[PDB]
Amino acid sequence: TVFYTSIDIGSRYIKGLVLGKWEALAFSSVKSRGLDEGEIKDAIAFKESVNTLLKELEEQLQKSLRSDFVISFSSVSFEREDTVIERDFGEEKRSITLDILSEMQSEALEKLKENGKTPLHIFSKRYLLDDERIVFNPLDMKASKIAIEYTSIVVPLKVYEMFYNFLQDTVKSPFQLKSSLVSTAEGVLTTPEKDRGVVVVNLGYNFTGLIAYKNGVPIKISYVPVGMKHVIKDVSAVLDTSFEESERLIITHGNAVYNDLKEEEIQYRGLDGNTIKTTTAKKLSVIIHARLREIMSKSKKFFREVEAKIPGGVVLTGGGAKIPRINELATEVFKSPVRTGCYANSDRPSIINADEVANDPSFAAAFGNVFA
Amino acid sequence: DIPAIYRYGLEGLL
Ligand SMILES: Nc1ncnc2c1ncn2[C@@H]1O[C@H](COP(=O)(O)OP(=O)(O)OP(=O)(O)O)[C@@H](O)[C@H]1O
Repeated sequence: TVFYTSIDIGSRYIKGLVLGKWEALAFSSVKSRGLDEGEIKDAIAFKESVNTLLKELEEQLQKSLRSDFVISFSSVSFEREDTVIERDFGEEKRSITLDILSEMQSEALEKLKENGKTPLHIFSKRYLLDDERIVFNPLDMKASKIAIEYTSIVVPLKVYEMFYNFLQDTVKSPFQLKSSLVSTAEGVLTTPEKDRGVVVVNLGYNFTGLIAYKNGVPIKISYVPVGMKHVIKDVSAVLDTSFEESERLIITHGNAVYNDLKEEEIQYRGLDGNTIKTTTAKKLSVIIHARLREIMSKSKKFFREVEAKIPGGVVLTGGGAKIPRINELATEVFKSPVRTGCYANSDRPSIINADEVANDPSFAAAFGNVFA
Repeated sequence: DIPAIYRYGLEGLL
């Protein structure tokens, strides 16, 4: 029996998941505090938020957290970096062993720790034997020379150290850090999607994350500096209300498509928290639609830069992917197939007791942290 | 920042 605690640190919500080997033993989402635009700006609040999630997970389990932690976070600074490692055995041929591959990968990882960056994910991209033979798997093959191309997802050391130091002071356990955007993709994509080509659009809070896979590995990673925070801001601005009332309206009555909406008055509070004001579901959706249209139009540039290096279409993830009919809007903007990403619609076996979270695009990274 | 609704000229629906 083996247990995993997976935490996904977002700017608006911190998601937690305990899995046992498959079943879900515990899961929760708590308000994220102290993170402002991917930077920890209040370590005291941040630690409180994390502790609140840990306490809720323990409360559900009725047992102290004894597992390996895998913890993911979002940053605009993740980027793709490649390197090649070679072995030259001389005038004799040698078997390519696990020890040799382990050694070469360890060496790649050490090589990617440079220019102020550090790798969080590494993938073997190409294998070349004896300077001419391309193979899919080098193991047990004999060769005089081997060259392996690796592609990785790296992050600035300063960003890494920020999260690592605070977490090791709060999570009382060994842990590994990952990219939430990479884990999201790993949590939702099918193998054929990752092979033939597919783009994940993660509709997160501060920004919209963008990652493309082809041939089983990430080929491009970027972002648009517009996210659900700006959708909430627009509503607060237009309806003249608080951030939290705006968020309530969007979650409760929002739609990505407004043209066919029935007349429907909806009430909300002013900044004073008492004055009752009224708008319509249609007007609310127009405000949302416009900002969502902006997000997708801007993401199209990425889509086109990838469209040079898309069978699998677009997979939307993150909190924004839950806005009713957003897939319709996306299909119209991207001019390609679009689907909602969640663990359940990946190509993997159902998980006991995961009904509520396996179908939630918000928990994609939490699952992906584990099933990588 | 100007809300997208204005920048997309959909404010007539408000
Ligand atoms: N059921 C829902 N319907 C519509 N919108 C939602 C829903 N749930 C969340 N959202 C929106 O998504 C946002 C949070 O989504 P998400 O979980 O991706 O944020 P996060 O993971 O904290 O962000 P990030 O990954 O960028 O750090 C909220 O601000 C809210 O506006």
